[PDB]
Amino acid sequence: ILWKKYVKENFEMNVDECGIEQGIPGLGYNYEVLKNAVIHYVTKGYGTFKFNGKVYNLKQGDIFILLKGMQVEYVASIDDPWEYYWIGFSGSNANEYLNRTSITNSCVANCEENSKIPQIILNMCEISKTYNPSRSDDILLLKELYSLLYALIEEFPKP
Amino acid sequence: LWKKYVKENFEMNVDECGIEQGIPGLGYNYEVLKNAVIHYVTKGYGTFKFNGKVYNLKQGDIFILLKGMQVEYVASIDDPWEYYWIGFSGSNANEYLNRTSITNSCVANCEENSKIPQIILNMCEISKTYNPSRSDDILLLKELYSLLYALIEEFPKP
Ligand SMILES: OC[C@H]1O[C@@H](O[C@H]2[C@H](O)[C@@H](O)[C@H](O)O[C@@H]2CO)[C@H](O)[C@@H](O)[C@H]1O
Ligand SMILES: OC[C@H]1O[C@@H](O[C@H]2[C@H](O)[C@@H](O)[C@H](O)O[C@@H]2CO)[C@H](O)[C@@H](O)[C@H]1O
Repeated sequence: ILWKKYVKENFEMNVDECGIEQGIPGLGYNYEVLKNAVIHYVTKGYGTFKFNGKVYNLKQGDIFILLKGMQVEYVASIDDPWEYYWIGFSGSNANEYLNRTSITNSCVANCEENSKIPQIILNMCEISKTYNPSRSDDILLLKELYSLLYALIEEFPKP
Repeated sequence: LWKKYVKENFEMNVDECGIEQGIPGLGYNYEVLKNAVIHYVTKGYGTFKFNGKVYNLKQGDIFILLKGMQVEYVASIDDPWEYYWIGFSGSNANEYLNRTSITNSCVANCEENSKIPQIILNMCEISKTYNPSRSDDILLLKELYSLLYALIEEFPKP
């Protein structure tokens, strides 16, 4: 329904792509990640995420993150296929900030009831649907990416 | 408050945040060396002089200093201004400044429902207890993107 790809115009902090996908029962993806980092938020239904010999059964409110070099498989459930929203991002600041959160350890997490993460990801995907750089949507998306990385660090801090 | 930060970023950078209560009849007369410095007048009165114009500024006014400007700004004798300032730099910062009309005269008034005052005050508050181990660096960049967005929204080019 949405897969907006942006230019790699920034090297410190960059929004690479925003997407929304309703899974087809029993179908998904099996590949080595090429993109820098892609955070997925499960909005509905059920799917599986497999990485490094572990198989996670994910549901509404779960996050999984893809990082360059990871061999992953993620597949919608046969009975009740997931919908997910994703933010792909890159840059030297982005990668330093990712090292301040525990989520990059296992690459899976659950959003707490009062999490700020869902609203930010949904808002970035909404902006991306009618992206207009002449209306400074580029500034708004970078503001939201900084808010997202701040929220990940606040909710999933390193020891 | 006068917190100076490293020039650690080149696309978008918070250079400094400050708060100054002016001394009656005193101020500054110099060629600006910093990239860009937005000042917000929180109290009182002062004068800003640039390119042969003399502005009488008051609470709610903004003035912006840009590299190369020869400026004089002086607190009023009767009720000296307090001002808050955000110094910033970077290739993104300078592109975004070209999307606003405020860089034409370098003076403006914040309208009643403006988001600018709350952002500038919040950045100066964060800067007072700046702790990078608690990711205050990310928070200040988030607020700088919010500030430049607000300037474009409230002071658009025609
Ligand atoms: O990037 C999130 C996005 O990934 C898609 O999978 C793509 C991937 O983006 C691409 O770099 C790789 O070369 O091929 C994959 C397709 O096998 C997913 O299709 C999409 O649902 C999102 O998860
Ligand atoms: O940068 C805003 C800040 O400027 C101070 O003035 C300094 C200026 O920053 C510095 O670049 C220059 O070399 O010396 C000036 C003092 O003469 C102001 O003092 C301060 O109130 C702010 O306006």
